[PDB]
Amino acid sequence: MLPNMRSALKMFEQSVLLKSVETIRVDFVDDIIITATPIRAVVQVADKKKLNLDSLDWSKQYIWVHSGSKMEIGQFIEWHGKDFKLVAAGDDYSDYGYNAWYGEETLKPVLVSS
Amino acid sequence: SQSIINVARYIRDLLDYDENLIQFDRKNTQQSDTVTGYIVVNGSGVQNVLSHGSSYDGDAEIMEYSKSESRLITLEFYGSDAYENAELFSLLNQSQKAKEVSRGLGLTIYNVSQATDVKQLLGYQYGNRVHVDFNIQYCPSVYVETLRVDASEFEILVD
Repeated sequence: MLPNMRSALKMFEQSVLLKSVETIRVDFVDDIIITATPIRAVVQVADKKKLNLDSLDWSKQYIWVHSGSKMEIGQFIEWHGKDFKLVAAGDDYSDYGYNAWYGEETLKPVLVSS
Repeated sequence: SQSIINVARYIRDLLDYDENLIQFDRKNTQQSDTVTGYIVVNGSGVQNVLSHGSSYDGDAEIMEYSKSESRLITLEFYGSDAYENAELFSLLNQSQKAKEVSRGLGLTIYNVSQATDVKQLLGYQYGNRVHVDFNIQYCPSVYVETLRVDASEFEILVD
Protein backbone atom coordinates (compact mmCIF):
# COMPACT_ATOMS: atom_id res chain seq x y z
CA MET A 1 0.00 0.00 0.00
CA LEU A 2 1.66 3.16 -1.22
CA PRO A 3 1.61 5.90 1.43
CA ASN A 4 -0.70 8.74 0.50
CA MET A 5 0.13 12.22 1.78
CA ARG A 6 -3.19 13.44 0.33
CA SER A 7 -5.07 13.61 3.62
CA ALA A 8 -2.03 15.36 5.06
CA LEU A 9 -2.53 18.04 2.42
CA LYS A 10 -6.16 19.07 2.86
CA MET A 11 -5.79 21.19 6.03
CA PHE A 12 -3.29 23.53 4.42
CA GLU A 13 -5.28 23.99 1.24
CA GLN A 14 -6.07 27.18 -0.63
CA SER A 15 -8.07 27.96 -3.73
CA VAL A 16 -5.97 28.78 -6.75
CA LEU A 17 -6.27 28.80 -10.53
CA LEU A 18 -4.24 26.36 -12.63
CA LYS A 19 -3.89 27.35 -16.26
CA SER A 20 -2.05 25.91 -19.22
CA VAL A 21 -1.22 27.36 -22.61
CA GLU A 22 -1.65 25.45 -25.86
CA THR A 23 0.02 27.73 -28.37
CA ILE A 24 -1.52 28.03 -31.82
CA ARG A 25 0.30 29.36 -34.84
CA VAL A 26 -0.48 30.05 -38.47
CA ASP A 27 2.14 31.37 -40.87
CA PHE A 28 4.29 31.68 -37.74
CA VAL A 29 2.10 34.17 -35.91
CA ASP A 30 1.66 33.50 -32.21
CA ASP A 31 -1.75 33.16 -30.58
CA ILE A 32 -2.41 31.46 -27.26
CA ILE A 33 -5.66 29.94 -26.08
CA ILE A 34 -5.84 29.28 -22.34
CA THR A 35 -7.16 26.48 -20.16
CA ALA A 36 -7.99 27.53 -16.61
CA THR A 37 -9.31 25.33 -13.80
CA PRO A 38 -10.00 25.98 -10.11
CA ILE A 39 -7.72 23.55 -8.33
CA ARG A 40 -6.83 22.78 -4.74
CA ALA A 41 -3.33 23.56 -3.53
CA VAL A 42 -1.06 24.74 -0.76
CA VAL A 43 1.49 27.54 -1.13
CA GLN A 44 4.76 28.31 0.64
CA VAL A 45 7.56 30.55 -0.51
CA ALA A 46 10.19 28.70 -2.50
CA ASP A 47 13.26 30.90 -2.98
CA LYS A 48 13.19 33.91 -0.70
CA LYS A 49 12.42 36.52 -3.32
CA LYS A 50 15.49 38.70 -3.79
CA LEU A 51 16.40 41.65 -6.00
CA ASN A 52 18.77 40.80 -8.82
CA LEU A 53 21.08 43.33 -10.42
CA ASP A 54 21.07 44.19 -14.11
CA SER A 55 20.70 47.23 -16.32
CA LEU A 56 17.41 47.43 -14.43
CA ASP A 57 16.74 45.61 -11.20
CA TRP A 58 14.11 42.89 -11.32
CA SER A 59 12.56 40.43 -8.94
CA LYS A 60 10.28 37.45 -9.38
CA GLN A 61 8.42 35.94 -6.45
CA TYR A 62 8.84 32.23 -5.87
CA ILE A 63 6.08 29.97 -4.56
CA TRP A 64 6.06 26.20 -4.39
CA VAL A 65 2.69 24.57 -4.45
CA HIS A 66 1.46 21.14 -3.54
CA SER A 67 -1.70 19.61 -4.87
CA GLY A 68 -3.45 16.34 -5.34
CA SER A 69 -3.89 17.19 -9.01
CA LYS A 70 -1.18 16.70 -11.57
CA MET A 71 0.76 19.79 -12.62
CA GLU A 72 2.89 19.80 -15.75
CA ILE A 73 5.72 22.28 -16.23
CA GLY A 74 4.14 24.26 -19.02
CA GLN A 75 1.41 25.50 -16.72
CA PHE A 76 0.86 28.61 -14.64
CA ILE A 77 -0.66 28.99 -11.19
CA GLU A 78 -2.30 32.20 -10.02
CA TRP A 79 -3.06 32.57 -6.34
CA HIS A 80 -3.11 36.29 -5.54
CA GLY A 81 -2.38 38.69 -8.36
CA LYS A 82 0.19 37.24 -10.68
CA ASP A 83 0.55 33.80 -12.19
CA PHE A 84 3.63 31.68 -11.56
CA LYS A 85 5.24 29.46 -14.16
CA LEU A 86 5.70 25.99 -12.73
CA VAL A 87 9.35 25.77 -13.70
CA ALA A 88 11.66 24.44 -11.05
CA ALA A 89 12.33 22.04 -8.21
CA GLY A 90 9.10 20.22 -8.89
CA ASP A 91 8.53 16.61 -8.01
CA ASP A 92 5.69 14.19 -8.62
CA TYR A 93 4.73 11.90 -5.80
CA SER A 94 1.81 11.10 -8.06
CA ASP A 95 1.86 7.48 -6.98
CA TYR A 96 2.09 8.83 -3.43
CA GLY A 97 -0.93 11.03 -4.01
CA TYR A 98 0.40 14.53 -4.67
CA ASN A 99 2.91 16.67 -6.47
CA ALA A 100 4.85 19.86 -5.87
CA TRP A 101 6.56 22.58 -7.87
CA TYR A 102 8.39 25.84 -7.43
CA GLY A 103 6.93 28.87 -9.18
CA GLU A 104 8.09 31.86 -11.22
CA GLU A 105 5.95 34.95 -11.40
CA THR A 106 5.63 35.86 -15.05
CA LEU A 107 5.85 39.61 -14.79
CA LYS A 108 3.46 39.63 -17.74
CA PRO A 109 -0.15 40.30 -16.75
CA VAL A 110 -2.21 37.27 -15.90
CA LEU A 111 -3.49 35.20 -18.81
CA VAL A 112 -7.24 35.61 -18.44
CA SER A 113 -8.50 34.34 -21.81
CA SER A 114 -6.51 35.93 -24.66
CA SER B 1 57.35 56.67 -2.37
CA GLN B 2 56.07 60.24 -2.52
CA SER B 3 54.65 60.32 -6.04
CA ILE B 4 51.15 59.09 -5.24
CA ILE B 5 50.93 61.37 -2.23
CA ASN B 6 52.04 64.20 -4.50
CA VAL B 7 49.32 63.59 -7.06
CA ALA B 8 46.96 63.39 -4.12
CA ARG B 9 48.23 66.84 -3.12
CA TYR B 10 47.65 68.16 -6.62
CA ILE B 11 44.09 66.87 -6.66
CA ARG B 12 43.68 68.16 -3.11
CA ASP B 13 44.13 71.76 -4.08
CA LEU B 14 43.00 71.75 -7.66
CA LEU B 15 39.46 70.87 -6.71
CA ASP B 16 39.82 72.85 -3.47
CA TYR B 17 38.81 69.58 -1.96
CA ASP B 18 39.06 68.19 1.56
CA GLU B 19 41.85 66.32 3.33
CA ASN B 20 39.81 63.63 4.95
CA LEU B 21 37.80 63.01 1.80
CA ILE B 22 40.80 62.00 -0.34
CA GLN B 23 41.92 58.51 0.55
CA PHE B 24 44.74 56.94 -1.36
CA ASP B 25 44.12 53.62 -3.00
CA ARG B 26 43.65 49.92 -2.36
CA LYS B 27 44.66 50.48 1.27
CA ASN B 28 42.32 49.79 4.19
CA THR B 29 39.86 52.62 4.60
CA GLN B 30 36.12 52.46 5.13
CA GLN B 31 33.85 54.27 2.66
CA SER B 32 31.04 55.19 5.01
CA ASP B 33 28.14 57.36 3.86
CA THR B 34 28.27 56.62 0.12
CA VAL B 35 27.11 60.13 -0.74
CA THR B 36 30.28 61.61 0.78
CA GLY B 37 32.02 61.90 -2.54
CA TYR B 38 35.48 60.49 -2.06
CA ILE B 39 38.44 60.61 -4.41
CA VAL B 40 41.07 57.88 -4.46
CA VAL B 41 44.34 57.95 -6.38
CA ASN B 42 44.47 54.37 -7.57
CA GLY B 43 48.13 53.59 -8.14
CA SER B 44 47.68 49.88 -8.87
CA GLY B 45 48.74 50.52 -12.44
CA VAL B 46 52.22 49.25 -13.19
CA GLN B 47 54.78 52.04 -13.11
CA ASN B 48 57.40 51.50 -15.78
CA VAL B 49 60.77 53.18 -15.85
CA LEU B 50 62.16 55.13 -18.75
CA SER B 51 65.75 56.00 -17.91
CA HIS B 52 68.31 55.84 -15.13
CA GLY B 53 70.28 59.04 -14.95
CA SER B 54 73.49 59.51 -13.05
CA SER B 55 74.84 62.98 -12.39
CA TYR B 56 77.84 64.04 -10.37
CA ASP B 57 78.61 67.19 -8.41
CA GLY B 58 82.06 68.62 -7.89
CA ASP B 59 82.53 71.01 -5.00
CA ALA B 60 79.98 69.89 -2.40
CA GLU B 61 81.05 66.62 -3.85
CA ILE B 62 78.34 63.95 -3.95
CA MET B 63 76.47 62.37 -6.82
CA GLU B 64 72.90 61.87 -7.88
CA TYR B 65 71.24 58.67 -9.09
CA SER B 66 67.92 59.40 -10.75
CA LYS B 67 65.25 57.21 -12.28
CA SER B 68 62.60 58.73 -14.52
CA GLU B 69 59.42 56.66 -14.76
CA SER B 70 55.70 56.87 -15.34
CA ARG B 71 52.55 55.25 -14.02
CA LEU B 72 48.95 55.16 -15.23
CA ILE B 73 47.44 56.37 -12.00
CA THR B 74 43.66 56.38 -12.18
CA LEU B 75 41.29 58.53 -10.15
CA GLU B 76 38.12 57.07 -8.72
CA PHE B 77 35.47 59.56 -7.65
CA TYR B 78 32.66 58.36 -5.41
CA GLY B 79 29.58 59.91 -3.89
CA SER B 80 26.39 61.45 -5.17
CA ASP B 81 28.50 64.18 -6.74
CA ALA B 82 30.87 61.74 -8.38
CA TYR B 83 30.01 62.79 -11.91
CA GLU B 84 30.69 66.46 -11.27
CA ASN B 85 33.90 65.86 -9.35
CA ALA B 86 34.87 63.72 -12.30
CA GLU B 87 34.07 66.17 -15.06
CA LEU B 88 35.03 69.30 -13.15
CA PHE B 89 38.36 67.63 -12.52
CA SER B 90 38.64 66.02 -15.95
CA LEU B 91 38.43 69.54 -17.30
CA LEU B 92 40.29 71.73 -14.83
CA ASN B 93 43.29 69.42 -15.08
CA GLN B 94 44.73 71.59 -17.83
CA SER B 95 43.90 75.10 -16.62
CA GLN B 96 45.76 77.85 -14.86
CA LYS B 97 44.77 76.57 -11.45
CA ALA B 98 46.30 73.13 -11.87
CA LYS B 99 49.30 74.10 -13.89
CA GLU B 100 50.00 76.88 -11.38
CA VAL B 101 49.51 74.89 -8.18
CA SER B 102 51.65 71.89 -9.17
CA ARG B 103 54.76 74.04 -8.68
CA GLY B 104 57.06 71.92 -6.54
CA LEU B 105 55.31 68.59 -6.88
CA GLY B 106 58.16 66.91 -8.69
CA LEU B 107 55.66 65.31 -10.98
CA THR B 108 54.47 66.12 -14.50
CA ILE B 109 50.77 65.87 -15.24
CA TYR B 110 49.44 64.57 -18.54
CA ASN B 111 46.00 65.01 -20.04
CA VAL B 112 43.08 62.94 -18.82
CA SER B 113 42.99 60.03 -21.22
CA GLN B 114 39.61 58.40 -20.74
CA ALA B 115 36.74 58.18 -18.29
CA THR B 116 34.29 55.52 -17.19
CA ASP B 117 31.27 55.43 -14.91
CA VAL B 118 31.97 51.88 -13.76
CA LYS B 119 30.09 51.74 -10.49
CA GLN B 120 30.67 49.29 -7.65
CA LEU B 121 28.47 46.35 -6.65
CA LEU B 122 27.53 47.62 -3.21
CA GLY B 123 25.48 44.55 -2.37
CA TYR B 124 22.12 44.83 -4.18
CA GLN B 125 22.74 48.51 -4.79
CA TYR B 126 24.84 50.70 -7.05
CA GLY B 127 27.01 53.48 -5.66
CA ASN B 128 28.31 56.15 -7.97
CA ARG B 129 31.92 55.50 -8.96
CA VAL B 130 33.82 57.00 -11.89
CA HIS B 131 37.35 56.31 -13.08
CA VAL B 132 39.43 58.79 -15.03
CA ASP B 133 42.79 57.85 -16.50
CA PHE B 134 45.93 59.89 -17.01
CA ASN B 135 49.56 58.86 -17.26
CA ILE B 136 51.67 60.59 -14.66
CA GLN B 137 55.42 60.93 -15.06
CA TYR B 138 57.95 61.64 -12.35
CA CYS B 139 61.48 60.80 -11.36
CA PRO B 140 62.67 59.65 -7.94
CA SER B 141 66.23 60.38 -6.97
CA VAL B 142 68.82 59.58 -4.35
CA TYR B 143 72.14 61.17 -3.46
CA VAL B 144 75.27 59.25 -2.55
CA GLU B 145 78.54 60.46 -1.03
CA THR B 146 81.11 59.18 -3.48
CA LEU B 147 84.37 61.03 -4.00
CA ARG B 148 86.20 62.50 -6.96
CA VAL B 149 89.66 61.88 -8.39
CA ASP B 150 92.16 64.71 -8.03
CA ALA B 151 94.98 63.26 -10.14
CA SER B 152 96.19 60.03 -11.69
CA GLU B 153 99.75 58.75 -11.41
CA PHE B 154 100.84 56.20 -13.98
CA GLU B 155 103.63 54.67 -16.01
CA ILE B 156 104.16 53.76 -19.66
CA LEU B 157 106.30 51.27 -21.52
CA VAL B 158 107.50 50.70 -25.07
CA ASP B 159 109.43 48.23 -27.19
